[PDB]
Amino acid sequence: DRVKRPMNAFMVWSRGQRRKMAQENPKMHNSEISKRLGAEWKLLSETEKRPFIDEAKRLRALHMKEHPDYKYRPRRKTKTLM
Amino acid sequence: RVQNTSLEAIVQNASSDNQGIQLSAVQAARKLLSSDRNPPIDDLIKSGILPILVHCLERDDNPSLQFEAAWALTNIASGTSEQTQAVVQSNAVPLFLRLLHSPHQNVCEQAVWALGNIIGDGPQCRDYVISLGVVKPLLSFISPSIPITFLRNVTWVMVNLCRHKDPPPPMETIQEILPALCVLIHHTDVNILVDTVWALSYLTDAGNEQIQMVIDSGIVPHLVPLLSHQEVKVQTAALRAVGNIVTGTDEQTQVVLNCDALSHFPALLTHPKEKINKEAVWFLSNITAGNQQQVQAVIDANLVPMIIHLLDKGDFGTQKEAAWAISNLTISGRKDQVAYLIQQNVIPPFCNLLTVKDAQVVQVVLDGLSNILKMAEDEAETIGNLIEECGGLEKIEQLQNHENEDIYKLAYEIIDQFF
Repeated sequence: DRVKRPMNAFMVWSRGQRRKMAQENPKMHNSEISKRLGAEWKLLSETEKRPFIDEAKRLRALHMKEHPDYKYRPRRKTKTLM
Repeated sequence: RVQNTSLEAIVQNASSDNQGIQLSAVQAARKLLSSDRNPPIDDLIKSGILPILVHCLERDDNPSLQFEAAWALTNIASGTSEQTQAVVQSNAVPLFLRLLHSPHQNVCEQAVWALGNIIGDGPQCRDYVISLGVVKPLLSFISPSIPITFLRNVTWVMVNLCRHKDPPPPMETIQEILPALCVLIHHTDVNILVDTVWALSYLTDAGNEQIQMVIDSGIVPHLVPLLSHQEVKVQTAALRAVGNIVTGTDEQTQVVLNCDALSHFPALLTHPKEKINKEAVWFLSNITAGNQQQVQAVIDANLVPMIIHLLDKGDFGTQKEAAWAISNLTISGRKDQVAYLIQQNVIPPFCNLLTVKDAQVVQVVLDGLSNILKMAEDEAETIGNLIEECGGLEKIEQLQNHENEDIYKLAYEIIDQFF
């Protein structure tokens, strides 16, 4: 279970849960913490996932705006001018 | 220009049975829509000209009337989503697709352009135009005998076919486009090359399944060399594209590394452009966040001194990415790999970022130092001295009163266990 940036909704959610789970169960290995976090993510409702979905979208939007040649990107729509 | 001519007369003349009167009216509508970058799209939509322009597309007997009407509709579709949708609801797309087989070049090109603006509106329009069969005739235009200006437009339409992620374009469509991007990635024209790579960067940003489609096309060995391309606009586009791939699985990240991607990074890390340095470190941070073999690959590439070198006396943006790259290595690296990091004088510049105002950076750096101490159990005292020598222990103690819960809680915990 890798954490690459920009993070998706699950990764940002796991980031907070990872630290808590480590403290509450110091005798649990990092592999088992990732396995349980991945499974417990499946139980969350859409309302509980929405803050982390919006954060992932926010991180994604910034990652695209911080493109070195963002100004010279191809645009979605163009006009045929005279 | 709008305030000084009857739009109603244009609309009514465009419905006239006289071809000369009709052409002049559609031409006037085109000029109204293409004389500046702020045309009166709403006024011409409200005037009822859309059904007339759409009907003109069917007049194979008047290629000039088809061209002018496609031109007018192209710029109407170039506006907001509401104005693009108005063109779609006029059922113009099936006629544009028919015009892709027109024997008149300007009619084809203008139909291509109009379809590009519609596809670029969003995933719904994109999939609508895809489902009607745009990809096959569009890619058939890609040949050695196509005018360069047309091919630039074709590649731009292909970019829009790859753009949106919710949902991404269909698998079958991605699999059709990638062989064409393989051809276009060898083109000498900078505009086509940049657009081809941007299309790849959108595909590689669409998810690990789409990243795998890109890999399975065989094009990654042709994208990686572009990291050292002479045109900087090609380099940055390629750097983001491959950067998106290494956000995938370890297997997908390894494909990039097997293409000797790291060989291009000495030049990228010393590039004059600071943003290119920041981007190149963000890439490497996603590598050091991988497995131990991939951390070793960054080591064998002689990049660790350059990452540490950029961590120190670097612009703030690049230093943040360098801190991520270092801390990620402490999470994934073996004892010897973090030992090598220590041997290269990583502690002074790493600890110098404990005073930054960004709360996330301090959190990332403290986690790294914590992992460093925990990894060298026998020599934890030696590292604690190294942290103290450079003033790091002083900065950790100042962070014991930091505002963030995770920061001051960890600062106390680090000091309890090793100080």
